[PDB]
Amino acid sequence: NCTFEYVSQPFLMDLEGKQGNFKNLREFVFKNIDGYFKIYSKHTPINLVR
Amino acid sequence: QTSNFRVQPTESIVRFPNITNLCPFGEVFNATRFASVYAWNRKRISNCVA
Repeated sequence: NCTFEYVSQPFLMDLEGKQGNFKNLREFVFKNIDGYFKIYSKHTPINLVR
Repeated sequence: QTSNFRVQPTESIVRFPNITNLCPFGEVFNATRFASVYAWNRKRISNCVA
């Protein structure tokens, strides 16, 4: 039983550089309101642990 | 000050998006072979413009 399906251009993989702690912060927000499922995103450079 | 003056609208326009995600009715009205009435075929249509 499957009541939906969807596809689009990928978003997760936009890594910068090669080494050093972690390269790019991925930020997502998921919210389920009035049936709709809303997904917001952003990607940002960063050089830091924790 | 006796009255008010308003430039009434000449006409009315509407603009919705490019109307592209057409439903696949061709796969149901232009299929090479149909199913038997005792075993009718069923296709689910969703998330498309019919």
